Amino acid sequence: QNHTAVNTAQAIILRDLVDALLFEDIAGIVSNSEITKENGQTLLIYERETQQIKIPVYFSALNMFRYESSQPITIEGRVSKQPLTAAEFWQTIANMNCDLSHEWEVARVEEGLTTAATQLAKQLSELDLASHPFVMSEQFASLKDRPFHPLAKEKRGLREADYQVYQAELNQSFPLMVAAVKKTHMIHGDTANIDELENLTVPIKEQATDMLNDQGLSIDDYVLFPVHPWQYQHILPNVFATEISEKLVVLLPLKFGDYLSSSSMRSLIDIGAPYNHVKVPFAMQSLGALRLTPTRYMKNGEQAEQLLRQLIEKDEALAKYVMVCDETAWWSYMGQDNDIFKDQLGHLTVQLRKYPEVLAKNDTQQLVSMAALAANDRTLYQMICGKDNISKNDVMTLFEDIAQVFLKVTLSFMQYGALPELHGQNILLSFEDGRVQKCVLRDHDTVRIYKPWLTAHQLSLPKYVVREDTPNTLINEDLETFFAYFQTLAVSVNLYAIIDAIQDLFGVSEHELMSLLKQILKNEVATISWVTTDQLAVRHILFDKQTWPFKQILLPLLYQRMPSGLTTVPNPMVTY
Ligand SMILES: Nc1ncnc2c1ncn2[C@@H]1O[C@H](COP(=O)(O)O)[C@@H](O)[C@H]1O
Repeated sequence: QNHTAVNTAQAIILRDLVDALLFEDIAGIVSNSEITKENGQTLLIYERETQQIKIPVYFSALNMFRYESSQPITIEGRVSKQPLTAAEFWQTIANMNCDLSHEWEVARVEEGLTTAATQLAKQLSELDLASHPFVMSEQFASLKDRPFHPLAKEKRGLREADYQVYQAELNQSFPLMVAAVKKTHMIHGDTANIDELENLTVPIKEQATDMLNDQGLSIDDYVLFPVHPWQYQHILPNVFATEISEKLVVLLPLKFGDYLSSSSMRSLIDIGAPYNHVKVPFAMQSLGALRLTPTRYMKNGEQAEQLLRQLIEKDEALAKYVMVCDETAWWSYMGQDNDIFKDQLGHLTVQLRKYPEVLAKNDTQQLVSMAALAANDRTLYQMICGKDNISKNDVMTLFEDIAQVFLKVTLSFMQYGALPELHGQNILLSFEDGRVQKCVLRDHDTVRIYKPWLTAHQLSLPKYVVREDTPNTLINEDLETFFAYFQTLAVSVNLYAIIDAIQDLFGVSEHELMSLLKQILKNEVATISWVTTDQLAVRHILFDKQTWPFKQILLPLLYQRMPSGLTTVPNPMVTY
């Protein structure tokens, strides 16, 4: 057992837990503590019931307190000289708030923190970096996962053997499996060519044909769907119990191909075609939510991808930098009722993601997800810069370049009333000679829209399949809500996680990196032709307003038996 990897992994889950508690002010850890200073070190004194915690803190570039992770936390009465685990600190906080703990899921958060530390230790210990740079960058994005989130590495439903095979970090390949779906009971994308799906499963077509013939069924009546081996074993026999009885779905115990997981365990990589990914259902619980893409989201992603391509034609900045993944080739089960809203449909789908050909025929450019750059590891920075000897001025110049192209592209989209979900996992940067050449968008199912701006530019609204006269996350009814998903995902999570990584790796101040980010944002907002009636509101929300919205990730996990939530935190752009 690698004891260095266990201690390193335990310290990462503790740091993410304490920071996540401080950002959301869980049990008044900030608001009901006193700021003091013992021997040049700022401390939160959290006193409650009869216990006391001393947290070493520093005022971060988000204008909130963060855990000074170099210094140890002091719990009054704890005589143990060993490092604090995240599970122990959580248990201490829960026992200090007996009134609150009642209505929280204390038991499984404690278990999830233990799992997160165990599985991350495994992945640090047995990290096997792939030879292909894009596959390798996806391993680092998977290793880091959702930043400032202590339960990110917990994958509920996965047994210990499932972690070993499906986690991208360990570099183990696995086959796909087959389910015959009757042609009468399925739909597909408007421009989805069946030839491409047939090409996927063609090696086992003859074996599948024989298996159906030993059952009184004909392959001419069915379409062969790839199924994830976990989805195949644990989910499909139950969710399609009646459909399997009626011979509408047939689970063929076939195995074909050789697939690695990406940053997502749903989007799979064939090493023979590493820019042609296969997305399949994997009904497990990541970040407290059941990882399930409903069939209507793929129909929405088709309408969204269509809008994104119109803005790339229209805008000068988007034409230069932005490319998008083709996700139009998708197939899904469809019950005889023709109710696309049914949750069942999401468990039996297949979606082909074609990355731009320009990249796949360029072996010199390195495709790196912005999630991968948040990983506390030199590998990707040394590859991009082209040297081990990375100076302070090198990485600052590199961050300025990433922040300039990202914030220009993001705000250039937003002026028209369109906002892709731009956390680190959905956007990739094409690096060449240490500079950002291109941005590559993927997962287009959550492109948010502001109708008044789309109407002002005379753009057709995406024909989103949504519940009739009911509010949803896709259509934002005011500018505060529209800019919230930029302020949270793009700046406070994505860009700040890259700042957090660069500080850990190269010792550059996060304050100097935030000043660099702040100035780029001011330059972009000033030079974009906003709808003139709303220009003052854009400036107010970002720069002048005393609060920013913050996406809640811990408090939902305490409430779930998955609630959505924004709360107010201080404006990082404000100096006060
Ligand atoms: N904001 C985020 N930043 C980084 N990684 C994320 C973020 N949100 C989700 N992810 C990860 O990326 C994956 C998203 O793809 P999927 O799980 O297939 O829906 C999940 O497995 C998450 O662990």
